[PDB]
Amino acid sequence: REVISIHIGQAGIQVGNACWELYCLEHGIQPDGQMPDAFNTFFSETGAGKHVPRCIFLDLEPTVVDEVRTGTYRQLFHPEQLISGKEDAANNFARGHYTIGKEIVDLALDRIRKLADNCTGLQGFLVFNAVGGGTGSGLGSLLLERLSVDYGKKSKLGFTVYPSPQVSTAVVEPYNSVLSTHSLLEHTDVAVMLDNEAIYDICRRSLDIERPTYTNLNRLIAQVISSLTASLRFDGALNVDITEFQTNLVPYPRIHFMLSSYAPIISAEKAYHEQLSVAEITNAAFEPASMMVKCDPRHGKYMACCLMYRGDVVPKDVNASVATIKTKRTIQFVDWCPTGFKCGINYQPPTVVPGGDLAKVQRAVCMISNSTAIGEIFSRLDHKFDLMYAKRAFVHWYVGEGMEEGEFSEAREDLAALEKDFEEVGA
Amino acid sequence: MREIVHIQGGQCGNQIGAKFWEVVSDEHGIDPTGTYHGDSDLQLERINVYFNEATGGRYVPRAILMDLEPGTMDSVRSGPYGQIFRPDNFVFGQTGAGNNWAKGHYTEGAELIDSVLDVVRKEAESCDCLQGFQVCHSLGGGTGSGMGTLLISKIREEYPDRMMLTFSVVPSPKVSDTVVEPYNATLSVHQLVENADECMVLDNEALYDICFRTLKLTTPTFGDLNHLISAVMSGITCCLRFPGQLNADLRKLAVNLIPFPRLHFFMVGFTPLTSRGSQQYRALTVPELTQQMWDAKNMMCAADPRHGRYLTASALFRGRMSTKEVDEQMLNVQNKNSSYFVEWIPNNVKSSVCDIPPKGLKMSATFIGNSTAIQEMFKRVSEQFTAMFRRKAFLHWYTGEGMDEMEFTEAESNMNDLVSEYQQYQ
Amino acid sequence: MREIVHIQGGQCGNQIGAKFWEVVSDEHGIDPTGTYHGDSDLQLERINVYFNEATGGRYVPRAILMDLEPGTMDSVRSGPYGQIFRPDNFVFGQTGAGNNWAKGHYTEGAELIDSVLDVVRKEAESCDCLQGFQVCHSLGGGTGSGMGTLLISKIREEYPDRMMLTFSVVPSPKVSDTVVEPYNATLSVHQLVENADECMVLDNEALYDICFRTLKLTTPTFGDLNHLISAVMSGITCCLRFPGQLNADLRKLAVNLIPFPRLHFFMVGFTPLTSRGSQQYRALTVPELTQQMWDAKNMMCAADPRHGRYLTASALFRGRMSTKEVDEQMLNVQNKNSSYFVEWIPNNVKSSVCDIPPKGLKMSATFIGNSTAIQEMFKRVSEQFTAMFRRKAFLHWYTGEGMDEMEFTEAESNMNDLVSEYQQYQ
Amino acid sequence: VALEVDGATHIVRAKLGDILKDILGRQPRKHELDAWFTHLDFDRSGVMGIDEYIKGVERLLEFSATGVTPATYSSFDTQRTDWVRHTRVGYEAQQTLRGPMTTAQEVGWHTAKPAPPETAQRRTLGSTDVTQREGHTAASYYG
Amino acid sequence: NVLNKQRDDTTDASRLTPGELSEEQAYIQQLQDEMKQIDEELVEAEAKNR
Amino acid sequence: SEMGSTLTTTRNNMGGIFSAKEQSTAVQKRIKLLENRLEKAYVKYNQSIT
Ligand SMILES: Nc1nc2c(ncn2[C@@H]2O[C@H](COP(=O)(O)OP(=O)(O)OP(=O)(O)O)[C@@H](O)[C@H]2O)c(=O)[nH]1
Ligand SMILES: Nc1nc2c(ncn2[C@@H]2O[C@H](COP(=O)(O)OP(=O)(O)O)[C@@H](O)[C@H]2O)c(=O)[nH]1
Ligand SMILES: Nc1nc2c(ncn2[C@@H]2O[C@H](COP(=O)(O)OP(=O)(O)O)[C@@H](O)[C@H]2O)c(=O)[nH]1
Ligand SMILES: [Mg+2]
Repeated sequence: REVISIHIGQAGIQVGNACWELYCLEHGIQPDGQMPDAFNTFFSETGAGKHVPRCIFLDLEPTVVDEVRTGTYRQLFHPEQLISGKEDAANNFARGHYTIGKEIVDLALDRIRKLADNCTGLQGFLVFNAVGGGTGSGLGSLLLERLSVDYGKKSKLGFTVYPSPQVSTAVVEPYNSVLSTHSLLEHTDVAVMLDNEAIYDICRRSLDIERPTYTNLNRLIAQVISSLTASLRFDGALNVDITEFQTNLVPYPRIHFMLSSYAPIISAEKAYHEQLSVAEITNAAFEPASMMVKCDPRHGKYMACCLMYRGDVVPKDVNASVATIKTKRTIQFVDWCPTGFKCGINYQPPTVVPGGDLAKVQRAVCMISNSTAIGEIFSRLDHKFDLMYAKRAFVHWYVGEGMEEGEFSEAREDLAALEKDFEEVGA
Repeated sequence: MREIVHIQGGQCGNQIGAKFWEVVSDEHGIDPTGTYHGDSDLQLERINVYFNEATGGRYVPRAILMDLEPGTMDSVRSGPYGQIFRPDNFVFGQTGAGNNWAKGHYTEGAELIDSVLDVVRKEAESCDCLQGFQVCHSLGGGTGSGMGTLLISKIREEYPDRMMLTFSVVPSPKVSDTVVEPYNATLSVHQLVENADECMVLDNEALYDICFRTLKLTTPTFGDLNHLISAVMSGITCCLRFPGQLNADLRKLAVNLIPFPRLHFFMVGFTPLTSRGSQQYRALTVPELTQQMWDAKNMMCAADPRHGRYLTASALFRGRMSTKEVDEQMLNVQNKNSSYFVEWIPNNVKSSVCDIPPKGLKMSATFIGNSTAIQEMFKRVSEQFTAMFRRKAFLHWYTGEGMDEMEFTEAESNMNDLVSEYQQYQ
Repeated sequence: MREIVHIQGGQCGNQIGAKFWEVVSDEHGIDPTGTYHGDSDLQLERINVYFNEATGGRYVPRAILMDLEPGTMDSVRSGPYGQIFRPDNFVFGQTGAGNNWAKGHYTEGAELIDSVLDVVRKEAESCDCLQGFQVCHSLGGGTGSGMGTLLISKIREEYPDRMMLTFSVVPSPKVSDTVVEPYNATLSVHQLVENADECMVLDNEALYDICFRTLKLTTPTFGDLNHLISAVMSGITCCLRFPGQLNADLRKLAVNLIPFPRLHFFMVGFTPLTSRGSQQYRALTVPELTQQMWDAKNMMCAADPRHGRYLTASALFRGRMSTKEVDEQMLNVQNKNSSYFVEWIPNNVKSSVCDIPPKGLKMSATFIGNSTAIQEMFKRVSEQFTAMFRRKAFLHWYTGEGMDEMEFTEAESNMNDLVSEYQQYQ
Repeated sequence: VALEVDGATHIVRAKLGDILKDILGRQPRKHELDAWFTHLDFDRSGVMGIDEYIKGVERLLEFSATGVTPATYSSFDTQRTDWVRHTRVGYEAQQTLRGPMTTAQEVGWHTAKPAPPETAQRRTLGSTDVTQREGHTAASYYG
Repeated sequence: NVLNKQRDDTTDASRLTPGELSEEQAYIQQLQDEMKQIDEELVEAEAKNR
Repeated sequence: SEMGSTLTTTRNNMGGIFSAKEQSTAVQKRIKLLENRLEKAYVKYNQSIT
């Protein structure tokens, strides 16, 4: 059972720079590449005493890629696997989807092909991107499209990074977001939203780091990814593979946009003091003060929920805790399902990274649910897309790259149709 | 002589069977390396019912593991009594169904079931006189329920004269693991009602409740639950393996428990189950065992037996006991709880005695009651299925695979007339 | 054959019962580990009355502990002879009553008493022929008096044909520990006259004066008083556990002492009670026992019997004695003090002899007198009830729970007509 | 022999002042007597044990020998971020200062010194198996 | 912003309020009626025994 | 101010946060107790009939 991970864009490979740091410390692999079978799902063992990850970093600008080539992990990543274009897409969907993708996507796909043929029991793909930028959105959609053509039936876990409502760094990200979704609908099977503002709030409230950089954000994102693949890597009391989210969390072929959350995010001094058990983290994983996407699920009604558990946890009390959640009335479920959960228990506790702000914790929870608050997020972005497109702002950049207004109009109405779908299913 | 083959489907089936072969091997005195090291000659006389001779005192179990992910198989080979299974019996796929009944019944079954049918056909032809087959699996999972279900159908059309036992756990809403529990349980039940000879309905809910109340444990891991279920399976099958003053084989119990061909869903109970603190403060009498047997809190299903009437019930006693005390105790229970028994059948109680107790005890008993309270559980599941199917939730991961809608409607109809006829006979 | 279930309620009941089980186990020769260590076979044929054999020489008491605070249960389990109780018999709440009779009768009873009832029902049917129940509790506290009161009511309406003893300490103005002592005592007495078969009144004041003069103790901790009470209870039931020349069972004492179904409150005494410094200067003969027995400073209630008249009285003797000397002694003490006895009843004294003295003594006795002087203690309580009730002090912590004022008026009315008929029959 | 303890290793705890005076040979000053008293124990039991007296004396020797500065921060901002992170001052005021500066330091000033072994048993209400699991409870009745 | 916070809190407090459980009340009612029926049946059977 | 007033009124009407769960558990406990009493009554009655 193997799964390969591709990283697209500036944010993607920085997330990878934290993910692979976490995986190597988990499986006891030094950055030089050799240990001093659980690893077999991520690192293929070439020759003698050398494991090389099942990943491709790719970008259009060579700055962050060769920062990796010259960083500490020079020996770990295959020299060919890192892929770098010559010039950036520059926050331009059309440029990164029709002008430069036409040069880079063939080399990328003809590389993942030989990575898959190296693989034997491929579970699926998982992609890392942010849709606010140009490279991640444009050729991310192009790469996903041709992957769906090449394999199709295999699952694709998309861990995207959407722009926050109020805290934001770009200007044309509404155009890029809308245009990226329009293909993220019918290409991704399972798509997980990660917003930066909610992670800033978590690091401010729980981790009490008043000045967080991108390193800390990517650190606990890697914690989330590692927590939902730990079932594949290590055996537990009740394990769950990558195909189960496909069934257990997606009630309709176009409703797949999962909130994520994690608990306990606890610093070094708050562990040796709080008494940790399963009931309180099962609670704490459900407050909006600990979600990874700034939205209010109090407004929404849950469709399904998945609970990953790591560490010292028995099936009894996790069952009792989920019973308490089901019987509480401050949150409500949809009538379209009475059975709204899927547990999962793995034995190995979450590892700690040197310099990381989290502590050695006995047990932790990764919640992945699906609700209608995401339908509220899309409308919130749709509003500020209309605001800028009503005045035809910034359109000349995309038309100059070679596109038209037809795809703007049809992406706009596609998001409206999706809005109809959530308000319909929420009924 | 009489023979019982073992088939384990799904992750729950594998671990349950692991504990089952541990406890049976212990009962016959064979060490975890597979050699006999026991004392009494009585154990050697009836090991062909569950074993085959390999080489130099090596006995292999007549068991076929079946799954779709190697994590189960590794967990089986890791623990003790894991190096006694024949590696050829480790028939095992590669992809994984992922809680999808259609994936476990139409796509992956088409390529795994020829292989499992080949190995079970080899194991059945290798022995002389089959008594029946014995399948342990779940009704919530995909690779367990669906694949085992098709296997049951293929086996029944092939060998229609041999008995069949199915130990199947049923999901409860209070202990709710996966989301498509009703979509899988309804379909599997729809096939079991026409294929299996009888079923032993289980759930983790009653097991957790029993460990809370009677055992008073702190951390009830899956090991103890599977240890309980294994104790039940050793109790139901003890009559063949050991001579007693009154024997009752599988067909004997079936004809004494099933009055109508569709009325073959049982609930089970096991005794004595006492805490270690109160283990020495008590005695071991037949009334002490009987009160723990007929307690409503000791059933291994989430169906209150006082909400209905028993159609029939059976008790399998193990240990040197007095048949007169056994019979008068059954008479006392049938008199005192006279409303909980059906009227148009007198003497609703079957009993049997074996002269070898399970190891570690003085005297034990296994209860198998065919009540009418199971209709509560089926309503409890069917209402969920109708709630989802009314609005077509989760439907397309099944429809887009080859199943169609009338299969779900048929499973509803079969659930509906089954609960109707249970209500009728109540 | 004849069986006694023992029930301990509240803090006073638990500590007294704990010392009581020590005394009984010593009399029957069972070591604190629960095994037999006696020498005479006379202790062997009459342990079914108080114990149940578990597994090869392990005898567990037939007792039920009942309270609301874990402090008392741990003080029970910490002390010697504290590990012999069956841990299933420790039915036990968590929040605490707190001297609130309403909390002991309406709030916490509603969730604890069904459970204690199931435990006592199982223990009652564990034995074949019930003789009666034996309940030790207080009358001032909440968790002891109120809850034990409800338990008596439930038992009396479940098993109406069996006897029932209750030993209850009563409040006094000098030793006045609880402030709502009258509010608890009046309601408990009001229920005990309608449910209990007979009650044996105790109090700490009389026990204090006894260990002052007779025992000459300097620091009489509670262990010694409970040791006296325990010696009394064992003296009561000596006749069922041992053979004698004149056996007097529980029902035999009741029918001899209760002339009218509301006159069943006895005052109790014990003898010999001589100091360690004076045991050498005394004699051991029945007149020496008797002339200490009838002494008013030996009674265990705060009611001077020479302030009223005796209705009936009873003596239970233990040891090798002469029955002629017993009867002529009772005859002389009734003829000499003729005015203090009632006139319209000849032969006001029931006597009995048993052939086994307690360990440490050669000859002992127990005095149970049904005197009319107890109406002074009841007036002493009822006047305090009316004093607080005139201006509704402390009333709302009962009122605001569900109990109404009419219960208090009923309770006071019954106490008043009860002392009226004591006075009337005097 | 009335205390029924081997007395050869025991001094009467009231002799601590005179022992300090004989150790110094000169006189004890206020800052010397303060340190002596705060590092040894003088409050709970009149009897003394040599090993307890040694355990205290070791800490006293260290305290006299070395000094940790109480100024562990030279930058208010860094100190403040530690305060918001709830990371606490590593050093101990008892080791750092001679006497307490404020009343709360005076409140907690004596906790450090090693306690004398309790000369008697302690009565503590401790939970038991019957209370913990075996004993019947309302929660058990309801499941 | 503060108005939105207070509005959310109001709707939460509205969600928390009740304790109706009507189907459980009906189950309780039928159980009590069955208990009454069985009690009168019990006293009748005792009369028949006499 | 209007939302504050309505918030205070709803907070006064909800009677506390643990109130709903206390009520639900009380109903469940009553159900269990009634069912047990009913079973005991059936036992008594069948003893009478035998
Ligand atoms: N969570 C997180 N988000 C990041 C990180 N780095 C960049 N982003 C997000 O990326 C978005 C912009 O896209 P970038 O990743 O910076 O660049 P790009 O996606 O490659 O697009 P181009 O700049 O045109 O190449 C911003 O909205 C950021 O929020 C990161 O390290 N962590
Ligand atoms: N008693 C017991 N039940 C289990 C165990 N593992 C899983 N289950 C139950 O099995 C159900 C899910 O079955 P699953 O493992 O997904 O079956 P499969 O995927 O088809 O192999 C859950 O409701 C669990 O309660 C176990 O080790 N012991
Ligand atoms: N003889 C004796 N009397 C006791 C003991 N403990 C309490 N009492 C008496 O009980 C009365 C109060 O009863 P209480 O302990 O409050 O009963 P409860 O709290 O309901 O269990 C006081 O007047 C005490 O004199 C004991 O250990 N021995
Ligand atoms: Mg970029």
